[PDB]
Amino acid sequence: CSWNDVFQYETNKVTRIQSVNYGTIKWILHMTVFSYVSFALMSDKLYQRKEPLISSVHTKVKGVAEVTENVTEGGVTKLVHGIFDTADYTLPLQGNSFFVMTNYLKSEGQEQKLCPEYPSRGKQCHSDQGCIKGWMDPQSKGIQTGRCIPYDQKRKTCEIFAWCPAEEGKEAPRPALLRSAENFTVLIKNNIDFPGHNYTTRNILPGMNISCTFHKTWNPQCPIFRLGDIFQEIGENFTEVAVQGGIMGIEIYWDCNLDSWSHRCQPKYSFRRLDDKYTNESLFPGYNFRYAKYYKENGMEKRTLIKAFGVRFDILVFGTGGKFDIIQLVVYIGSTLSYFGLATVCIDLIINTYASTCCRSRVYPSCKCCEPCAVNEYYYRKKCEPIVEPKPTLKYVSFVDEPHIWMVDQQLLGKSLQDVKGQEVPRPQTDFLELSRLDSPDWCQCGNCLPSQLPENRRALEELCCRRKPGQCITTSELFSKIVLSREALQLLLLYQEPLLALEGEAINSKLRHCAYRSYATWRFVSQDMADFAILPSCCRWKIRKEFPKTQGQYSGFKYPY
Amino acid sequence: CSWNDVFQYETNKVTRIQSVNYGTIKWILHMTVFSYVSFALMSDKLYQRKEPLISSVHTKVKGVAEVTENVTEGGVTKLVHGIFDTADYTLPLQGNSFFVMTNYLKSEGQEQKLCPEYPSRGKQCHSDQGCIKGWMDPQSKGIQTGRCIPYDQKRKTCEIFAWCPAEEGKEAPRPALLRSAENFTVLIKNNIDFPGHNYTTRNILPGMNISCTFHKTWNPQCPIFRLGDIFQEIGENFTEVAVQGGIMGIEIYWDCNLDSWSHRCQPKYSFRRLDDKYTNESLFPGYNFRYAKYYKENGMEKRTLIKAFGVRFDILVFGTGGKFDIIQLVVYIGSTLSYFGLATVCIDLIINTYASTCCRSRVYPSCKCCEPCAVNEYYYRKKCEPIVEPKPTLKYVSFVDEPHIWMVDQQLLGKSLQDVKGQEVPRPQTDFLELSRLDSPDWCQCGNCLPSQLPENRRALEELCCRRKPGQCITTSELFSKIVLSREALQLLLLYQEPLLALEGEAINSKLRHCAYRSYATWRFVSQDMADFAILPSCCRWKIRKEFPKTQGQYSGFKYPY
Amino acid sequence: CSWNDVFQYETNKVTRIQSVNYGTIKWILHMTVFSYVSFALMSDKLYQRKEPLISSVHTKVKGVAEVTENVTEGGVTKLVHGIFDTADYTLPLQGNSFFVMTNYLKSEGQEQKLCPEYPSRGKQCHSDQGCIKGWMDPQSKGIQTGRCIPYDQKRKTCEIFAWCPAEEGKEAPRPALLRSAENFTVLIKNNIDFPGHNYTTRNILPGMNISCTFHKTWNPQCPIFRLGDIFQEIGENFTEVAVQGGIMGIEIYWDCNLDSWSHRCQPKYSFRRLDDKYTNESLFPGYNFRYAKYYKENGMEKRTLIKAFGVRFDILVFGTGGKFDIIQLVVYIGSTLSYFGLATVCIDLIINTYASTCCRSRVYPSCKCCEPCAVNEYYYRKKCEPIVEPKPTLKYVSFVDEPHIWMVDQQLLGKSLQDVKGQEVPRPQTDFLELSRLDSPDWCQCGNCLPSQLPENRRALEELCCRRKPGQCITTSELFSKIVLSREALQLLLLYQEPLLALEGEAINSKLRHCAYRSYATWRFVSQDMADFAILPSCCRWKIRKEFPKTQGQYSGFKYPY
Ligand SMILES: Nc1ncnc2c1ncn2[C@@H]1O[C@H](COP(=O)(O)OP(=O)(O)OP(=O)(O)O)[C@@H](O)[C@H]1O
Ligand SMILES: Nc1ncnc2c1ncn2[C@@H]1O[C@H](COP(=O)(O)OP(=O)(O)OP(=O)(O)O)[C@@H](O)[C@H]1O
Ligand SMILES: Nc1ncnc2c1ncn2[C@@H]1O[C@H](COP(=O)(O)OP(=O)(O)OP(=O)(O)O)[C@@H](O)[C@H]1O
Ligand SMILES: *[C@@H]1O[C@H](CO)[C@@H](O[C@@H]2O[C@H](CO)[C@@H](O)[C@H](O)[C@H]2NC(C)=O)[C@H](O)[C@H]1NC(C)=O
Ligand SMILES: *[C@@H]1O[C@H](CO)[C@@H](O[C@@H]2O[C@H](CO)[C@@H](O)[C@H](O)[C@H]2NC(C)=O)[C@H](O)[C@H]1NC(C)=O
Ligand SMILES: *[C@@H]1O[C@H](CO)[C@@H](O[C@@H]2O[C@H](CO)[C@@H](O)[C@H](O)[C@H]2NC(C)=O)[C@H](O)[C@H]1NC(C)=O
Ligand SMILES: Nc1nc2c(ncn2[C@@H]2O[C@H](COP(=O)(O)OP(=O)(O)O)[C@@H](O)[C@H]2O)c(=O)[nH]1
Ligand SMILES: Nc1nc2c(ncn2[C@@H]2O[C@H](COP(=O)(O)OP(=O)(O)O)[C@@H](O)[C@H]2O)c(=O)[nH]1
Ligand SMILES: Nc1nc2c(ncn2[C@@H]2O[C@H](COP(=O)(O)OP(=O)(O)O)[C@@H](O)[C@H]2O)c(=O)[nH]1
Ligand SMILES: *C(=O)CCCCCCCCCCCCCCC
Ligand SMILES: *C(=O)CCCCCCCCCCCCCCC
Ligand SMILES: *C(=O)CCCCCCCCCCCCCCC
Ligand SMILES: *[C@@H]1O[C@H](CO)[C@@H](O)[C@H](O)[C@H]1NC(C)=O
Ligand SMILES: *[C@@H]1O[C@H](CO)[C@@H](O)[C@H](O)[C@H]1NC(C)=O
Ligand SMILES: *[C@@H]1O[C@H](CO)[C@@H](O)[C@H](O)[C@H]1NC(C)=O
Ligand SMILES: [Zn+2]
Ligand SMILES: [Zn+2]
Ligand SMILES: [Zn+2]
Ligand SMILES: [Zn+2]
Ligand SMILES: [Zn+2]
Ligand SMILES: [Zn+2]
Repeated sequence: CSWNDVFQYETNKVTRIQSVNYGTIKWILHMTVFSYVSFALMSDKLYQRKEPLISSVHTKVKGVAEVTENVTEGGVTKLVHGIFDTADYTLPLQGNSFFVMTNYLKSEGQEQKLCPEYPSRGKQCHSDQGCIKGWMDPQSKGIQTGRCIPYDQKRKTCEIFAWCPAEEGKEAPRPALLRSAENFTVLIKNNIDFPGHNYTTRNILPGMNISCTFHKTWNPQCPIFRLGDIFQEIGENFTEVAVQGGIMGIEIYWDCNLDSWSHRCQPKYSFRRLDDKYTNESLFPGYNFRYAKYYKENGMEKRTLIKAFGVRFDILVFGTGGKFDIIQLVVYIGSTLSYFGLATVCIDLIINTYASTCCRSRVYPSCKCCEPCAVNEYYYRKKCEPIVEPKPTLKYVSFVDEPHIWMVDQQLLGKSLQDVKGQEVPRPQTDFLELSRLDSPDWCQCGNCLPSQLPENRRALEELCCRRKPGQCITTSELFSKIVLSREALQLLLLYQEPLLALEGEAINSKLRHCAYRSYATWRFVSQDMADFAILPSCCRWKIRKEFPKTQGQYSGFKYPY
Repeated sequence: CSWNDVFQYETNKVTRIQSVNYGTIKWILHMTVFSYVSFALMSDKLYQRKEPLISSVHTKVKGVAEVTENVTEGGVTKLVHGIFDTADYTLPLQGNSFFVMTNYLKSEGQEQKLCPEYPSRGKQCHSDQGCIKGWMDPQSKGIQTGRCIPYDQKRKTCEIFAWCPAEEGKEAPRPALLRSAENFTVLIKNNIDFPGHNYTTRNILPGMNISCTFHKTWNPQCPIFRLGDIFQEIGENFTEVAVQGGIMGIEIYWDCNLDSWSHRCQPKYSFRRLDDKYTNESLFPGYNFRYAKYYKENGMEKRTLIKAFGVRFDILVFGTGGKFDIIQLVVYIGSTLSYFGLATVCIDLIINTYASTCCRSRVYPSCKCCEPCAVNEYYYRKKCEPIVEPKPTLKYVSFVDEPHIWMVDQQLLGKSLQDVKGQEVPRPQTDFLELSRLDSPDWCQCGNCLPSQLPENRRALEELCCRRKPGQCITTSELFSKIVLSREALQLLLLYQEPLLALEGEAINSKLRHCAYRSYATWRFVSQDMADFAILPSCCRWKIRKEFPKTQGQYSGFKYPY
Repeated sequence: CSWNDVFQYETNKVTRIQSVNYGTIKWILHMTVFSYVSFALMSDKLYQRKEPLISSVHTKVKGVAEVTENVTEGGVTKLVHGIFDTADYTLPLQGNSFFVMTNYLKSEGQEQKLCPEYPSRGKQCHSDQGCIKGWMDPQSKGIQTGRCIPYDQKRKTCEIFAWCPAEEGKEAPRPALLRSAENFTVLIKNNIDFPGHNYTTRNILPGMNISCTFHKTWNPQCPIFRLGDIFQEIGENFTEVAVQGGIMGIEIYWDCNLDSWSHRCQPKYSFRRLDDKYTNESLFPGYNFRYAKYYKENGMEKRTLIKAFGVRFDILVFGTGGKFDIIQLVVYIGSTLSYFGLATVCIDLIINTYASTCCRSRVYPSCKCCEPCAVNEYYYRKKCEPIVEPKPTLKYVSFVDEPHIWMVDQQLLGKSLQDVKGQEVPRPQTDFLELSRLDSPDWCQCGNCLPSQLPENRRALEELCCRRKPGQCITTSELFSKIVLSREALQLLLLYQEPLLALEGEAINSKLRHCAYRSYATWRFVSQDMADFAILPSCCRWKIRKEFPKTQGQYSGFKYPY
């Protein structure tokens, strides 16, 4: 590795075509790609740096309801009138989610003692020996005891040490008690912060009347909601959900750009139902949970249990805030360049397809409209230089009677040449700038061939004739003796390379002979690549040998050039 | 398709330039790109596979406070001394967030009954008929009834069935009761898990003194905090926030690499305020909520209601853990390759710009410093081979008096040729390796042109002259008769392709005549691509025709080659 | 900017190689890349648009337990038998997480008053002057007062205004009270929604027996779990965790494709422990908290405090739903194209490596197996066209005695030429299609050189000789006088370009002389690029000058061509 090898810059080589069709196609594709990427950049705001948000939600529910119920306690039933305020139908969860009671089922006066279990469907027992001591299972309000007692006249149930009077499995009461909760109100206060952009805002703005209510079109940016409207917008019925509660969800979409020329950051409110739309025959249809209020009277602990059915609103906050940024632009321009190669790849594909040489056969005479596209063939000739790898089996042969050249890339295995065939190939056209300057063996149709002198193993390659059919030989013409066998022209060609060589040298003869071989190939096999592997016939070879003979040893043959 | 077509590998063709400037530019750009990508890989740790974390947080607040307040109950007021412990100013939320009370406002002795409403601002009523029965609205503590009663001497308000004595709307008491909460302490225990890397850890380490407090510099990794310092770090005031509570937020950043040579995983604590910086005249400035304690005495249900103002800390855990991975390296090396094309594209752009041929006119003589950059023009000649598509309208004309060639890609519409002009173009230089080998019509300035014999529609194309101005003809020279009209040289050129054709053939004459046309084009239009579409003048054409005449039919004209 | 310069389409230029090895390598690499991308597309389902989920969880725990404990109140101890039901060991959290009590430690009969503090380890005090009034610290149940009192006979402690009888710091009681909670049951109801795909579903399906239990293999899709099995699957022990509680975690993985031909969406349940694996000597091992139950009797407020140790389950729901989408396919096909260049880059690298020209020296004779790979050199000759930039220092020299050409890109600084050396370079081969056509100064070894006439500063460049060693001159041959000094051939070469120039012109001589210089270069420096910068010796120069002399002024020298 030398210093001169470090400064070498390597550059691709191209060809330029002046055509209206390809130019129009190229510019159309470039313009539409530019339009697409610009539209995407302007729509999606890819020039902006986007960042997620940090949210904080606070909720306040308001409303009152009345209830009238035949309540039981100590075996005494009586109609009681009660009121439910905010502190009674809500629990202090203090988060994004909040709860609202719509129906309840309570049992009061409970105290820890022995009592019979309420006989449910299939829990009857009229045998004191059937029960088992200290056995617990789900759907059981207590621990079982070996004894037995009657729950009522003509009723027999197992004893249990638990809270008594034990709660009895009841379905939810329909119509609900707190169906009036369809008229309650909510207030949702959301503060959102983009830290990276250093922006903070809130859904509430100055001047809003607090006696407002959210409507989809009338008053959209009023954070106060009505619990009936949330179900009305979707199509659900609150009076049916109240009996067996169900989960609801609110979504607050924040999408805005923190640019001075376009600064609108407002929340969009949406609603969704997360629970399954349950019906009769469903398995687990309702949302419910139990909770107790403890107390004591006359030195004895007691509780009041409440199974509460009610909705649950799961607030969901998601968004992204964008602001102008310069590096994202550069990142996008870096990506567009790969897309910009469509015209190049498409037009190259069109050329390579239309230069197949099969279209001239059938599709062109059939259609009769795509004729001038044959022009593309010319482009291929000015774009693709086809070659072939050199190998010892590579040979070329030309016959004067035929117009084309025959390549041979196969071993002989003793067979005589010109009896084996190979893929045809056409000869190239001569550079006209220089052209303007001006008895016998069985395998010879020429009559003038000679047998080979090489060994019996390698001589079959030398078996050849100038003409494949009989009638004429190449060496009988005059151009042959003018070009090849002219000693003066060959001496001139040798002087053109080495002008100071001596013409009286003894070993000069062979030198001339070598040139004569090339002087044949260039006549027939024009290309130097095709001429290095060309093989002369026997007649021309032995003519040249008799004009330029060797005496010391036997003649050699086709030596591999490398 | 063919088998020989499947093994064909297609390779791009390039040119190699030995220049110090381009080499230095190339290597500079390569080195700086390498430096940038290596710096990015080392800084961002892109060689690592990253994974998010799974967190579990637990909190414990500790501290005590005293309160002295004139409490009311049953119309009896008296000064009472009370204590607030951990179980009193907190609620069992059991999550990431937790709550602390800083101010309260309570009403005790409530019972469900009829009572008057407390007259708020604008809720006075001195008319029994004005009220409506069975009406509910927000900001109302109960259901209204048609009756009316006096709340006090000289006071008249509406009756309601609700909890009595009904709570009266008051502002938050200032100074706050639990301002002492600025000295309470917190303990935060966070456990994090990276499942994919299988790494579990915790913020607490062995040996930390439990009698520590968080400081930004003194003792950073002490998870115990002080509620006053959290506000003091930001610049807030706890005494002003205690009156109307506000939300606070703690952030715990985990960023660490699970590599054996670099293993430091420690949390970073940060603070932020999620609520708005509220002040006077704001609408909804305070965090608060209501909760109730139920009980009963002498067989009657009662409750104690508490409107609580306090802060709410929202703990936020975000992080990512990285560990060494081999495939990410490969993915990054795969991406660098597209970036590495900067030198190529930039230098090619420089060449294409400096080879515009306009710089030689104005900018070079003006600046007088970018002269040697004209060298780049040569590179263009060795890089871009320009061509033109063949079409029937395509024609080339050359006049001996002018030095350049005239292209014509436009229809004639009956106009005589050489009266219409087209874009100039220079002739290519001859391959010197071969060059070293050695009355009249109105539209002719040459005096030797002849009229055309083609039809009247298509003959105007043949109208031409050798010279555009008068004075001389081409056929008067000697090189003309040496090259074209020499029967021997043309016969030799025919033998060079088909050495066995007979010179006695009657149809050979026309053959020779065809060659003569090419022998003119190659003399003037050197390139074969240009020579195939060249057009001879009339004088030379008819000279060639008289030397090689036809008798059977009329002569044809310029046939399209393909 | 011309119009014709807008329709110019630029196309890369290539060379096509016919080789079995490179074709096989190309197709192998293409097929394996195709296989890889297809396998990735089928495995990762990249043909689908994926979307995250929106989840809603609801829990219900069931089970009962009994406790027998020597409970204390008012200095009276007695054995008490209690029961714990669903409302007694759970708290209404109503979220993803839920809590279960496994151990408790309670203190009842508390009332706000003055009492002594329980003497802990190191909190003794036998001196009334040591205490301080109005001092609060953590680990203290109340505010300290200056007075002192005895907690018991032979015990002295500080007085405090707080809840009395004050709770005493105790360790967790082992064995736990609610170890029976290993046999409780849970029910988890999860509803998921994919909005974009518009698909709602639930883990529960019709027909499941509600008397089921989750098993990893037997009954996987039974959402009922047993709290002992959750620990048993991992390897933990519930009885050891129940004393000092710890956090557990459930994970629900939804991975499914919403395609009609493949529609299976079922949850996978997994378990994990989020808390640390704690043992003896650890610092903060347990999850616990405190909560109180308030009441009043005989007109006096009271509370019962409970320190609860228990587990906390943190349900975690993550997943992604996929459905078929057409644009993602196009996006993937767009990405594969960059990958497809492997064969091209690899084979070009192989060619550029094997064409280094160093392999022929050492590695080939050593290995003796990679000989035919030398063939690749030929490809390089058909691919890379090496050139050199023109500059005023660039010169070329050739000596007939040597076979190669010497490049010189260095300033002389007054030194005589042919005494300075430069990098060698071989001469290119002649186009054989045209080749078939047919006293003295100190620094001259030729004997025929002349001194220079240029100024003393610039004449050293002209100092040169044809032969580097003595014995022969070039101008003594016959080819020299046949090519260069032949007035007729030069006149013909001039007529070949400008056929109408007059041979009687006085200024024609110099013209011929100029041509003679070129007629030397093409003889020795075959390329036109190398010939434009070639420099003649003195002997040939002055021979040409004597055959074509100038009389008016002194002869100039080598002028820069551009
Ligand atoms: N769901 C709600 N529906 C209607 N009005 C509400 C609602 N929630 C709060 N408000 C009213 O809007 C205003 C803002 O409530 P905010 O909590 O900020 O003040 P407040 O004095 O603490 O409320 P409160 O009436 O409970 O004392 C109050 O006048 C309040 O009466
Ligand atoms: N905010 C806090 N400030 C100061 N010390 C604390 C705080 N929280 C907990 N601790 C102390 O740090 C240690 C760890 O608390 P941990 O809950 O693990 O044990 P503990 O004995 O159950 O707590 P305790 O009985 O005091 O309620 C305890 O000694 C505890 O007193
Ligand atoms: N952990 C659980 N273990 C066993 N069974 C349960 C469990 N949770 C609920 N169930 C049973 O499965 C069914 C579904 O419970 P669901 O809440 O939907 O109805 P429910 O009548 O309100 O339940 P219950 O009144 O017994 O509390 C019920 O029969 C219920 O008894
Ligand atoms: C919405 O569903 C509720 C059920 O909760 C419907 O309530 C019934 O309405 C019909 C009127 O068609 C009355 O005849 C019934 O008396 C109502 N049920 C009860 C229990 O009172 C309600 O009708 C539905 N919405 C509308 C607009 O009808
Ligand atoms: C922080 O804000 C509080 C208000 O809550 C300030 O409290 C007052 O401090 C001034 C001293 O400048 C006293 O004169 C007032 O008596 C304080 N207010 C009350 C109600 O007592 C406090 O001053 C502020 N911080 C500092 C350092 O002054
Ligand atoms: C799981 O851990 C528990 C500890 O909570 C072990 O309980 C002990 O089990 C051994 C049996 O090897 C008994 O001798 C002890 O009496 C048990 N401890 C108590 C307090 O009763 C339990 O053994 C462990 N699991 C197994 C399978 O042994
Ligand atoms: N293309 C081609 N080259 C040949 C042929 N015959 C000989 N050559 C070359 O000519 C040389 C051998 O010629 P030859 O008559 O045997 O003389 P020798 O070397 O003294 O035996 C070698 O350099 C061969 O490469 C032929 O038939 N075709
Ligand atoms: N480039 C060029 N080719 C010509 C011109 N004239 C004739 N040719 C070719 O010469 C042939 C016609 O020659 P022509 O004298 O008409 O003989 P004809 O074919 O017997 O009528 C055709 O192959 C033409 O393509 C010309 O003016 N310029
Ligand atoms: N490559 C090369 N070109 C030369 C050389 N000498 C002269 N030229 C060219 O020939 C012209 C000068 O020839 P010269 O004998 O000085 O005649 P002058 O122009 O009347 O002075 C210029 O155009 C030179 O570029 C030489 O030695 N080598
Ligand atoms: C001549 O030899 C016949 C041409 C053979 C080349 C065939 C090229 C086929 C190209 C098809 C590509 C279509 C575009 C598909 C994009 C997804
Ligand atoms: C000769 O014909 C004049 C040259 C015309 C080509 C002009 C090319 C302009 C290229 C500008 C590119 C600047 C870099 C922009 C990167 C974002
Ligand atoms: C001839 O002058 C010698 C050839 C010099 C070229 C050396 C090219 C080395 C290429 C190494 C690339 C290996 C693959 C690495 C992939 C990560
Ligand atoms: C605000 O709107 C409400 C409801 O629409 C109505 O009372 C009135 O238009 C406004 N009230 C006040 C107080 O501004
Ligand atoms: C630990 O630090 C604390 C507070 O700084 C101090 O009491 C002492 O330096 C250490 N205490 C113990 C018990 O190690
Ligand atoms: C369902 O399964 C349970 C438990 O395996 C068992 O009682 C029985 O196989 C089925 N019971 C019912 C009621 O379908
Ligand atoms: Zn023969
Ligand atoms: Zn023959
Ligand atoms: Zn004329
Ligand atoms: Zn003329
Ligand atoms: Zn000399
Ligand atoms: Zn000499």
